[PDB]
Parts: sequence; structure tokens; C-alpha cells
Amino acid sequence: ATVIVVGLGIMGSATAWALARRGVRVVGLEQYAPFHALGSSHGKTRIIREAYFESPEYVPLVQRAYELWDELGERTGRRLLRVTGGVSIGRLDSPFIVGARESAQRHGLAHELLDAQEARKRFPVLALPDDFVALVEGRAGILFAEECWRAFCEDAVRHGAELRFGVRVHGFAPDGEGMTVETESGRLRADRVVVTAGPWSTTLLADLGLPLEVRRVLVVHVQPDDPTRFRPEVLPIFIMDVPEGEYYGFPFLPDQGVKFGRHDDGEVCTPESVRRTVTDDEVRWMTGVLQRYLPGAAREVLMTVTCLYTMTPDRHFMIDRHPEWPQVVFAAGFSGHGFKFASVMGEALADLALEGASRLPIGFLSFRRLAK
Ligand SMILES: Cc1cc2nc3c(=O)[nH]c(=O)nc-3n(C[C@H](O)[C@H](O)[C@H](O)COP(=O)(O)OP(=O)(O)OC[C@H]3O[C@@H](n4cnc5c(N)ncnc54)[C@H](O)[C@@H]3O)c2cc1C
Ligand SMILES: [Cl-]
Ligand SMILES: [Cl-]
Ligand SMILES: [Cl-]
Ligand SMILES: [Cl-]
Ligand SMILES: [Cl-]
Ligand SMILES: [Cl-]
Ligand SMILES: [Cl-]
Repeated sequence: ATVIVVGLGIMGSATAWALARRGVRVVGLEQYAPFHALGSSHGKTRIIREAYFESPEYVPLVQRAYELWDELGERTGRRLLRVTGGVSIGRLDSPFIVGARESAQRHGLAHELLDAQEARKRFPVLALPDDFVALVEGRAGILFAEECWRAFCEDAVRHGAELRFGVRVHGFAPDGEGMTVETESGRLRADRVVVTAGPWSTTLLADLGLPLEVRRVLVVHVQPDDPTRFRPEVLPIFIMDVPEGEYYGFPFLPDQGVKFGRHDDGEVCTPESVRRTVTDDEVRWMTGVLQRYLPGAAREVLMTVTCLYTMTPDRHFMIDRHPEWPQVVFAAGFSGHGFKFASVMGEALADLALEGASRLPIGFLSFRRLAK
């Protein structure tokens, strides 16, 4: 079998890995350089969580994603995951809290709800309002994202994959014996095509009318004056639903400081129009929010970063076959929370491309729930 994978962000790289491991001939095509920072996959760390507030239907998928991250780590010898536990902060009726409890109960997962007093005792680095609660889980942690991105490409190449960078795909069409893919430089042919185009999905897949909106979001890295009180042993990954917005962060790590980002809002843009400049007022806002809930974390700003999310209307992913051409499958619309699922999305895409179907429980992420 031959497959072409369009886009070598995390999802395309995972898909090239899952196909090559099956003995499938795979050629990946990516418009920019390897492990570039213009899409959604870049950075040294991402959060993985198991008691999943967005919907309990993700729990069996993230559980398989954990198993596949472990297999990837074993085969490549790269260190990919650090389980730290995770804490979610919010009012008792915040979706972060409600949804994680629902997911955990439904899947039998260990978790602990703490009131503000108990949370301050357990995690004194957090400064919470008296009416907030914390929900703690054990299996959450840090994916070393760039290590994972490189791992997939190394192990795919070990299994025969070819990966091409600096090649922009203009389109594709069935040719009677598979698909022909048109690039800015020539044509390539395969039995099947997988599209994992990230924020560029409505360009390449324009004629499908996917309901996707690209958002610019910001991350800051700060240096505490007392780093040791921010280290993983005392500060798990965290997420917070607060009056200033939804935010997330990581414990202090060497050469990263404390990383803090904002999940909600963020400007609607396209990858062409996105503002890469991060303004002084943007920096001051982020450090102002971080200092309210984690006082002493931002003695110095180390770095600021822009990145892109691709949102669906319901914030659930889209993975499905092309509605006209069964030789083509695609995943898009990861809505700011897909990186942790990349290993299992590569599995699912390889199943949809080779077999037309998957035993993974990805039905709820198809086109159907979005139909009129
Ligand atoms: C700041 C930030 C923090 C995040 N935090 C988390 C987190 O903690 N945990 C989590 O699970 N998720 C997180 N995410 C979300 C996650 O990183 C994304 O969902 C995931 O990266 C999407 O991967 P992708 O491969 O779809 O997209 P992308 O990485 O953007 O890849 C698409 C690739 O397709 C290429 N391309 C597009 N069109 C063409 C074409 N015509 N021809 C050739 N190449 C093409 C692009 O150049 C790009 O390399 C975060 C995202 C951001 C921005
Ligand atoms: Cl670990
Ligand atoms: Cl913990
Ligand atoms: Cl050819
Ligand atoms: Cl301090
Ligand atoms: Cl910077
Ligand atoms: Cl995204
Ligand atoms: Cl189809």
C-alpha cells in the first residue's frame, strides 16, 4: 500500500509513524522546515490529562494515547512523558471541575476534590479565592512535545517512511488507481491520502466547508526568584477557570522557567495574518494573572511565544473520511487540546486510510454531530 500524508505537524508525524509500523510505504509532505514554529505543534512541553473534562468519551482515547506514548518512548529511547499529577482550579460548578469528576466517575479514575483551605495546604504555591475548589488527578503530566515530534519521525523513517519538507501541496484528486497529489513542484501518486493540515485545513480542504476558526494564543515563560517551590514535586501541571479567563501552566523546569498560557479567547486570524509580535500590554496582562494565582512566579520574563489553535463550533475534534472520495481521510479542529491524543489519532487515521473504518471509539468525532 502507499499513502501520502499532507502536513507533518504532530498529527501527520504520528500518522506516518502508525503507517510505517504496519509496513506501509508512506511519503509525508510538509510545506515548511522540520519541527518549525509556524503551526500548532511547536514548543518543548504539552499537558496530558486522563480525567478529561471536555467529555468522558475522550477517556478511552487518551488511555490508548498513553499506551502508544510509552511504546514510542521505548522504541526511540527518547524521554517523552513525566507524570506529575494534575490540578484543576475553579468554582464548584466550573466545567473544569464538573467535567473532570464526571469523566473520573464514569471511568473509575482516582481523583480528589479539595476545598480552598485544603488546596492551599496541599499546594501552597497556589493562591485561590475562598470559594474555589481544586480537583486533583494522578496520571496527568508533561509531554516533552518536541521530543515526541522528533520521535515519530525517527521511528517512521526507521520503518521506511520518506518525509519531504519545503513542499506545499496544492490539491489532490482520484486518478483511477488511487490518488494524485499536486505540489508546487510536481506530482506524486499514492493509493490513499491523509490530510493533517492543522490551521491551514480550510485552504487545502476549502471545498469541504469545514467549520474551523483559527485563533492566536499566547504563552509566557517566567523565572521565579525561588524556583524550587515551583518544581514538579510540589507543583503539578495546572489548569484554571478564573474571572480573568482560562489559563494553564507547568512547574518550573530548567531552560523553560514556569510556562503559563491563556486558553480562551485569542484573536481570530489565519496563518497568514497572525501577529507574531507579543506586545508589552499582552505580557503584563499574563504576568498580572499569573501573579494573582501563583504569587512570586514572575520575577523576570524569559520568553514569549505565539501559537495557533483551530477551533470547531463544539470544541470537539473532527476526524473522518472525505465525503466524496473514500481514498482520502483527514483530521482537523483540535481546538487547543489535541497534542496529547496525537499517538492514537495516528492509529485512527491509519485505520481509516487502510481499512475504511477503525475499532477505536472515534465515532463521536466524525462529521455527524455537526450536520444541520
Ligand atoms: C500554545 C498552545 C498550547 C497547547 N497546549 C496543549 C496541551 O497542553 N495539550 C494538548 O493536548 N494540546 C495542546 N495544544 C494543541 C495542540 O498542540 C494542537 O492541537 C496540535 O498541535 C494540532 O496538530 P496538527 O498537526 O493538527 O497541526 P499543526 O502542527 O499546525 O500541523 C499542520 C502542518 O500541516 C502543514 N501544512 C498545512 N497545509 C499544507 C499543505 N498545503 N502542504 C504541505 N504542508 C501543509 C503545516 O505547515 C503544519 O506543519 C496546544 C496548542 C497551542 C498553540
Ligand atoms: Cl513519569
Ligand atoms: Cl499530585
Ligand atoms: Cl510517482
Ligand atoms: Cl518568592
Ligand atoms: Cl521572547
Ligand atoms: Cl489546535
Ligand atoms: Cl467516504
